[PDB]
Amino acid sequence: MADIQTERAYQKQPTIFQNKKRVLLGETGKEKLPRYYKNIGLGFKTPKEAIEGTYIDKKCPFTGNVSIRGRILSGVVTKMKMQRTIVIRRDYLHYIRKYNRFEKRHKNMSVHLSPCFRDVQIGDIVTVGECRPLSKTVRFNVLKVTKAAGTKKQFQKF
Amino acid sequence: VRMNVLADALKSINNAEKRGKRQVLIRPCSKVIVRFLTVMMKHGYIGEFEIIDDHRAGKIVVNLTGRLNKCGVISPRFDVQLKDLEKWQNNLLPSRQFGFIVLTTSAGIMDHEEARRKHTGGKILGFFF
Amino acid sequence: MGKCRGLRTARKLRSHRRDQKWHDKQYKKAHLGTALKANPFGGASHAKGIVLEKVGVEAKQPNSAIRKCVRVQLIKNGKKITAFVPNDGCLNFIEENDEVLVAGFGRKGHAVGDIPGVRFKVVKVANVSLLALYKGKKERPR
Amino acid sequence: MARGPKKHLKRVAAPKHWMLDKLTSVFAPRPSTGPHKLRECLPLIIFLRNKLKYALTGDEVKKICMQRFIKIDGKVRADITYPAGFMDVISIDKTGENFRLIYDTKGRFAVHRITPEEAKYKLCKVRKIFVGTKGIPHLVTHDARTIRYPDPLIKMNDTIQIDLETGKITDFIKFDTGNLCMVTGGANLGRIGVITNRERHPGSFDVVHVKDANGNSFATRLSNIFVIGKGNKPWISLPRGKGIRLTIAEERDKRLAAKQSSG
RNA sequence: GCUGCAGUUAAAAAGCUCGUAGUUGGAUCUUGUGGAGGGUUCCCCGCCCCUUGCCUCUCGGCGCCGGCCCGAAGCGUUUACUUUGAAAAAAUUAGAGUGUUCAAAGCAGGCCCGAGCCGCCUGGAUACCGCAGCUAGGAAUAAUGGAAUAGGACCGCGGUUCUAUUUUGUUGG
RNA sequence: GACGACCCAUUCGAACGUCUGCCCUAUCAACUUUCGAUGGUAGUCGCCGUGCCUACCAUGGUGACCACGGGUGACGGGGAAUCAGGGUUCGAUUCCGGAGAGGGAGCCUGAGAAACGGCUACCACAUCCAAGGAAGGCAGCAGGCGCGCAAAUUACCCACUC
Repeated sequence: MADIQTERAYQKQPTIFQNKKRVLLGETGKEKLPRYYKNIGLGFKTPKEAIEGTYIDKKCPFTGNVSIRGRILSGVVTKMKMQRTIVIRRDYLHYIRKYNRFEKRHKNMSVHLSPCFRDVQIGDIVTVGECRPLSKTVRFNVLKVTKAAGTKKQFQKF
Repeated sequence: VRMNVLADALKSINNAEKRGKRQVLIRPCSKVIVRFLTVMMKHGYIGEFEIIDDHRAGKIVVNLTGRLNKCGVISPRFDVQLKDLEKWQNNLLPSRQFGFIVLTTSAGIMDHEEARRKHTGGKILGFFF
Repeated sequence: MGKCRGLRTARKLRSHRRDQKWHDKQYKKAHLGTALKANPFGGASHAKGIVLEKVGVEAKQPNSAIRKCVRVQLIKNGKKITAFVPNDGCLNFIEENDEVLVAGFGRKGHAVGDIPGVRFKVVKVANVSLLALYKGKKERPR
Repeated sequence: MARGPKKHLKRVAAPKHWMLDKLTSVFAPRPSTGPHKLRECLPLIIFLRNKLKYALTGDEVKKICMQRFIKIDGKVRADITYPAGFMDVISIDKTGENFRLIYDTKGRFAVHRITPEEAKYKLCKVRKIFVGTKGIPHLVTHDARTIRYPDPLIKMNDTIQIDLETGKITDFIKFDTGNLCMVTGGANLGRIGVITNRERHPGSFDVVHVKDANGNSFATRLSNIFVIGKGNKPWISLPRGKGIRLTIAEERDKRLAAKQSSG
C-alpha cells in the first residue's frame, strides 16, 4: 500500500508519464499517477480493485501486457505457497470400452493470480484463459473467482 | 444394507409367482416402482394394485393372474442409444414375437417399442416376459 | 463368487485381469522370455548342426526296441542336441562329422511316443533329403 | 529429413475432385505457387488434357501454351501448372470459346461455356480492409488482388464486381439477409440458396443458415459463404442443375425415366 | 469369464477384530377437461396454480388512428445422459452403375447415316469415420445448491464519504 | 517487352505453444533442489514467447487417481489376420509424420542445412608411396563377402508419369 518500490529497480506502469510542469498544489494534494487498465472481452468484467489500486504487476490481464485468446477453463484452488501464482485441480471421468464403465482421473495446473483478487481460499472455484508462455510451467491466468454451488466460508450467514 | 429398492420389488413378485400365490406385498414403495408396475399392467401381465399410507414411504399390494414368466433388473443403469438397442433385445428377450425391455428417458419411463416411435434413447431399468 | 459391478469400477476390473493372466502356464512363458533364452533354437523352426556320435536308445515299457538316434552340435550356438532318424535303415546314410538339418518332433518342445528324452528329428543330410535317399530318387555325392 | 520446402505430389495424395486414374502413374502435377490454394485450384494441364481433351499427353499441352493461345482473367499465361480457381475466366481466342470455373452440385469444377460480353467481368469476395501511409484506404480480395481508394460503404464479407481490361471496381453486393449465395467448402460444397440467419460467437466460428429453391435447409461456417446476387437474382449465369442437390433415389428415378446415356 | 467361470469334500475364504484412501448408499418436492394429425382417453396449441419463469428498457423495423403492442438481449441453480447440426486426407473396407470373352480386377463407356455426323449423350455416387473439443432441442434417472448469529421486496425514506464531469452558447471559474 | 531491387499483401511452408489419448514391471515407495529444482524483479542471447542463460531474492514442484526407477526380438498413425454378440493378435514394408548416413563433436555458404554424392578434428577400420607424402564412407541402382532356417540381372530407355 504506502510503499511498492521493494525491488532494486524502480517499478512503474509503461505508457503513463508524470508532468514536471504546473506542479503547484497548495496546502493539500491529489494523485500524481493516473492508472492504466483495459477491457478483456468475452463478457468478463474488470475488478474495482484494479482501477482503484496502486500495485505493479506486468503479467496482470486488466493492468499489464497480456492477450487472452484460445481456450477458457475452470478448476478448484488446491495450493498457494508461491508468490503471484497458485495451483488448481481438474478432475474427470475416462471411459474404457471393453467394459461399459468409467475411471476417475485428475491433472494439476500452475496459474498466475494478480492482486485485485485478495480473499481467495483453498476449495474456491476459479475460471482461467490461455496466454503466451508466462514462465517455464505457466500458460493460464485467472479471470474470475467464485464460491457458488458450495458451502460458505465460516457459517451460513456469510 | 439396502442399496436399491426396485430389485427387492421384482425379486419379491418373482418368488410369489413361482409358488402360485394370488397376492404379494411390496415394501418400501417408491415413485419408480409405481411407474414400472403400471407398464406391466397396461400390457396385461399383472392385475390391479392398491397403495397403503403409513407416514414412512408406504406399501403396495398387487394382484397376480399367472401369465408372467419372469421380471428382472439390470443393476448398473447403462445408457442406450437407438443404434445399440437391437443388441440388448437380442440378449435379454425369449423371442422376437413377445416380451419387453423397460427404459427411463427424458420423455418418461416406457416400453422399448415406444422409444422407437418417440425417437429417443435413455437408461435401462429392467424387463418382463 | 463376489465380483464388483459399480459403474466407476473399470480400474479394479482392468488391473485384476492383468494381474491374473500371469497364472496361465502358456501366457507366462511367452511373455517372460526365460523360455526364449533356454530354447536351443533361438525361436527358429529348423537349425543346422554337425554329427558327433551315433547311438541307440532303449524304448519305454510296455514295448521293446532300440531306437536309432544321433548326437549333434548346432552351428550358431555350439550347444548340444540329440535327434531321432526316421524310417527303416536310414542310419546307414548319415556317416560322422558332417552337416544335418534338424526340425521339431511335433509337440512344441515335449518328447513323443516311447523314446525317452528326445525332442528333435533329422530331415536333411549333406544337402540331400532323407525321403529322396530312401525312395531312391537321389544319392550322397562322393 | 526435411531441410526445406517440397516440390513433388504423389497421385493418391492429390485432391479428390481432380478425378485422376489409379494406374497410369506415381506422380501428379504439383500446382504452381499463385493466387489460389493447392487444395482449392485446378492446374491448367488437367483442364486441357483431362477435361477438354485437346491434347493426349503433357507435351501436346506444352506446345499449345507456348503458341500464346491461352488467356486467364484476360492475361496470357505460358505456365502449364498455373493454379486457376473459382470465378476465373479462361478464353481460347483461336477456337473462339470462353469458360468460367463454377462448382457442380457434387463438389467438382464443371465446364461452363459463356457468351463473350459476360467474359468481360468477374465477382470478388472481400478478405481485408486497411489504411496505409498518407491515410490512403486499401482493399484485399479472395484471389490476392489489391485495390486503392474503394468506396467507403464496402465492408468485410461483401462481393464486388471488377472489369478485366482495367482491374477497377464497378459495383457491389452487401452481406445481409435475403441475398443469394453459393457454398465454397465443407460437405455442402456446390449448393446454392438464400441467406436466412447468421448466428455469431465471440471467439471461434460464426454459423450461417441457408434455404434452397425447393425449401430444404442447410448450414456451414461463415468462411464458406460466397454472395452472388442482391435478393433472389444472380449476377452470373449458372450451370445445369442450378445447385439443387437431389438425393440418390431421385437421381436413380430420373436416369431410368429420361433414358439418357444412349438407352 | 465385461457379456460369462469357480472357492463344504476335486486347485482355492486372510486365526480374529478395528480402520484411512477406493467402490456403493433408504423415502420425499405440479395434474385432468378442450382443439390438430391419430384413435375412442395420449403424443403438438391454450388452460384449476406457474407455460418459455421474469422484466423494462433503448441503439435498432413493425401494426394503426403520439400511445399501446410482438422478434433480440440480462438470462433461465451447475454437469453427466440423449437427440440434432457443424467440422475431420486419399487408398483400404462396405455399397451403386458398367457383358475386362467370364472372373479377380479397372473406371470406364454408349448412340448414327457412308466418308460430307466435320458429331451427339453420359459416369467418375453414397454410407461409416471411437474417445476429446464445438452446437441447438428434451428434463425421467444420477450427482450439486439457497434464509436459523433471518433476508427477499416495495417507483419507500435518512445520515455520510467517494466521484464521472454530461445538460446549459463556448473557452476558463 | 526482358532482367533487377527496398517495402506491403498473397502462395508454398517452417517453428513454438493449448486440451484429451500409451505396452510390461513394487524381487522399483517416495522423488527433485545454485551441479536450475518451482516461482519473482532487472538484464543478456535469440527470428520471436520462455530459467533459454546470468545476478539478487523466496522455498517451492510431483506421487497410491502409481510419481521416481528398470524392461521392450518398441519408430507412431491410416491399416491387416481371425471373428454369433463381446473380443484376441499383428503393423520393419509402396500414403502421412519423425529420425539417421561407421561412432561422437564443430562449422562454411544460403531464403532454407548444424548437409554428409559439403568441409575440419578425434575415435574404429583401411588403399597407394620413390617413406617425403596423398586419398576415403553403397541403411541410392546392379554386383560381391560375412551371417544364417531365410530373400532376383554388374540388361534396355527418357516413349509414358512428373
